[PDB]
Amino acid sequence: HAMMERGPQTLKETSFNQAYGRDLMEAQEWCRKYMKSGNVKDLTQAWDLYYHVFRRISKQLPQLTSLELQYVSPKLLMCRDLELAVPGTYDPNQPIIRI
Amino acid sequence: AFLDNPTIILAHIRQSHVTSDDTGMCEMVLIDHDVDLYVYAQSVDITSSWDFGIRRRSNTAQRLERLRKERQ
Amino acid sequence: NVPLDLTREPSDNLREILQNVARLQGVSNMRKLGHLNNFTKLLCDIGHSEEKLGFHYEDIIICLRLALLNEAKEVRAAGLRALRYLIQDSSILQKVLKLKVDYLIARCIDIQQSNEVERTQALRLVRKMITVNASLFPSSVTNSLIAVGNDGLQERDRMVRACIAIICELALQNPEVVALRGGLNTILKNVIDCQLSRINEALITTILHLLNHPKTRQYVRADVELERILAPYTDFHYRHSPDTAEGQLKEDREARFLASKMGIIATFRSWAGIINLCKPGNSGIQSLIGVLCIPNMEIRRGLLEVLYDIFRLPLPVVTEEFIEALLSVDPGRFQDSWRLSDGFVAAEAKTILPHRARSRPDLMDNYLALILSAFIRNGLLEGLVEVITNSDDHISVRATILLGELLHMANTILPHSHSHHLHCLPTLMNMAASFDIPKEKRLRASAALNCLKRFH
Amino acid sequence: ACRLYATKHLRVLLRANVEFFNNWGIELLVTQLHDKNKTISSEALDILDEACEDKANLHALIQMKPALSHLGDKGLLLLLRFLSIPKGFSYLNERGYVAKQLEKWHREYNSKYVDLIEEQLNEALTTYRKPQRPHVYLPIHLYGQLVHHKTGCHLLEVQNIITELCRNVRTPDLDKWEEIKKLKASLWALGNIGSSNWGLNLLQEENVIPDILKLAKQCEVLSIRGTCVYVLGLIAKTKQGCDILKCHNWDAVRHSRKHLWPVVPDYIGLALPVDINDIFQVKDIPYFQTKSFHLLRQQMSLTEIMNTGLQEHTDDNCLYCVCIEILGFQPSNQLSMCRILLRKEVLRLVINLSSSVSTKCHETGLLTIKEKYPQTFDDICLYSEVSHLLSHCTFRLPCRRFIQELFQDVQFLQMHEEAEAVLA
Repeated sequence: HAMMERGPQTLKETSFNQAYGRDLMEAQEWCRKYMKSGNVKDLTQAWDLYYHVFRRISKQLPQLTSLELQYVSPKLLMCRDLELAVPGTYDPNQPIIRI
Repeated sequence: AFLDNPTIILAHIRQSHVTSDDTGMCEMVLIDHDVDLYVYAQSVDITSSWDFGIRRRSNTAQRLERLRKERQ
Repeated sequence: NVPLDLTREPSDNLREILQNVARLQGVSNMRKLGHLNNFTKLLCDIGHSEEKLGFHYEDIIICLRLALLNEAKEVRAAGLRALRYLIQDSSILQKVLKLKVDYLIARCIDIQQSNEVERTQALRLVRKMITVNASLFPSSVTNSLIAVGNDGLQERDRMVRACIAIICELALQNPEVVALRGGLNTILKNVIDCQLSRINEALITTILHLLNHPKTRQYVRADVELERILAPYTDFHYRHSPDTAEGQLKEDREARFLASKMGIIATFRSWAGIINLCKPGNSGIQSLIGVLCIPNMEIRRGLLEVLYDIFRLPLPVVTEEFIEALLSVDPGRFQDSWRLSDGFVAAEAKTILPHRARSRPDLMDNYLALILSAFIRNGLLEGLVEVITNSDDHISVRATILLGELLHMANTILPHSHSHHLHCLPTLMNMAASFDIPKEKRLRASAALNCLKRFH
Repeated sequence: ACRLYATKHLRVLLRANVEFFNNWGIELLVTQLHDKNKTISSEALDILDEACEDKANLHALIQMKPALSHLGDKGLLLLLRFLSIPKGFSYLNERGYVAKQLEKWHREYNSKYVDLIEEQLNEALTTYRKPQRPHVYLPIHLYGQLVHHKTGCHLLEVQNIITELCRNVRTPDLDKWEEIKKLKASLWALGNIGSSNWGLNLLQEENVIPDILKLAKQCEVLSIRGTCVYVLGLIAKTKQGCDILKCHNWDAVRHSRKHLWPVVPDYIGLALPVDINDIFQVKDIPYFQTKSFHLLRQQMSLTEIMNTGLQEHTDDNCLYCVCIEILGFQPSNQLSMCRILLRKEVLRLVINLSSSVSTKCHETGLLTIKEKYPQTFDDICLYSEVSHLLSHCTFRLPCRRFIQELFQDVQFLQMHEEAEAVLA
């Protein structure tokens, strides 16, 4: 909840928010309502909400097969050069190979 | 591009639901007697009832019946 | 089954109702149907007022509600017939509802045991009570109706559409309860699962109206409710329902796409939709255009339909060659009604020769100019050029035709200042003369420009 | 059929610009105005109205003056288009036709104009059908036609109609629908009356154009937002009005429709803000959502624990305890202690069933408690509370009608016999 409230930053996260955010926020409302007044009647709703979200999400995980960078995170494909060496391959005695 | 006052919205809803439904059930419920602002003999509404009865089971029961006999 | 109608109404109804309750014993159910029908007749023909009625209303309603406990369904139906005739002033209904008859009507709503003549009476009783006073509507009935309207479609109940009709009708008077029990999301999800035109647009008009009044605007959240409807395009894998049959999946996708497309073209008609969907923030309309420039082969052929029938353009036939698609949408194309038998001349003369007005306003062009400017602001042409360049031919022809038609509309209804720099076509022309890019883009852009000229 | 085909066969005779149509086409039209079919009369009215946008045609119409008052409001507005020229305005004045119309416009028909125009628009673009692109034109309104000949200015100001609409627009209510309605009607009237060079003079004194600009970019109601753009595009029909608007950063079209390729070195009503998002400012509003036993479940199970009666039961919220005051019912009876623990067990179970995380197992648990003690389900206090929870929980449909039908066949002797006792 803390991380989602800073706002989606790319199209994929934006679409996820567009689909699920109402549920994900109102479940939080119910859980805060519970921790205010201890009564399982409140958290029953929040758990039902969360579990409905789980059933919805779990139906599509297997189909996930490929990712297009321009949809997933836009900053990466706009590098075209950098200063970093290829991670993990770097020795003190050989000139570096930049990504 | 002007649908603001409730009157036109209600009329649009009622006409759309009565005309375009596959089963008449909804429009059987969508009668406009309800008045608002002649409830004469039943707004010539007139029916009664009409049948043949007694009592079958429930959706469950078989459930309850079958489990009760197996558990006995 | 005892018609007298000429006696003391107090004694008449008193003995009638006493024999009707019958200590719940020693009286048949069909003769109870009789007694109820005679009761309904007596309220129909006799003016109802306590002084000449000789009784309070409390004993009357208490006597009526006991008819809802017996096994006979038609007894409950007749009880409903009576109860609707009791509700006459707000005082009456509030005395009735302080008595916990709401829970009884609630049981009656949700049974669905092959009894389709009773709940209809219950629903029309609910419409009567909301008409007379929805400001005192109970919550239990609200919860029952939302429950049937949420997951009634999977169990093939034939009263879900009537139910959503009821909830929309009630939404106008008391959005507090509907929001607290969370109905508006239920309604919204229900706009995606209805392929019929008129019902869909009527439904969406409800929430569109709800975005006007400040009181109404306080009831609805910021960025989760309305822009939901454009879900199946902004998502690559949208799963609307948890429990679905595996035997059909794609047909689900076509149904979902048709529903969402019609909802989208519905919401761009009302002012509330237009203003809300184009806020200076990261509104959904920016998201739609941003999606347009991802290489997904069917999505880019999902959006173009929406664009055409937003602008009320004639679609071209799908084809790999430009010049055929050009003729396919010529305004001088033959029309079936123009044959001898049908409309021989006058109808065709309506289309081909131009109108005689020289100074009349024609607001329709005004609306189209507004929408066009709205799209121009958010860099629509950039995505159009992107699709024209990097895609398949089946889609390139469609995008090129759209671009040409929009440009022709531009210098026709658009004021000069907003139309003096668009027609320069910066991005396409710039790519057209780059000598370092791969040659495919260059030549296809050249051909695109040729097609645009011939179109004009 | 021959009626209709011949009569609508005159659009080609009009739209193709035939030689001297006014000589005979108009007389034939007026003769056909009298025919039997209402539909054919209506279409003849339509074609004649389409024709009368040519001044020579209207003059050759005013050579012979028929009676249109026997037809509907369509003929009414058609006759109201006569007011464009004093040559004919003088003829119409003789029987006081002006004051007999103008008052009835001010009182009743001005409100009808907005209704009929939104009717036309909804039929055009909303698929309404009150019981491919259309062409929507503004119906002819009196206040617009009077301002045409520079003397209707006096004939109008005799009532000082300006002041009521203008102090209406300065101080609108914007609460419910009739304020909105008459406010829209006033807006449309203003847009119409601003449509001449002369009318501009009689409207510029109040300096209300800034008021309309204020409304178009700082108001509340979005329908009024659209109407503001419409009326402001309306007042942009004349060059002087366009000069007025350009001072406030609003573009407009400066050419007519006569040639579809106009060179920039009487127009069509049109106005746009220079930066379109300017009118898209909306003030946001905060959302209105601003405002024991289950721990025993660890060691204490059904088998060993079995060998007010409710937690959440009060004198209210009981289907029997509520009637006790109003009808003097008997106090609730106390029967057989072994049941109360069962009562709270079943209510805890159904509350757990509210989560619906594993509905079937809890379903089986209540079913077992049911058939083991089938007669326990007669208590009313439990029944009222489960009804209350169904009024205050979120249940999937199967569990909901399940829990409802689990109390299907019950008797409740106590209420019924007490009630038939207290009845008489």
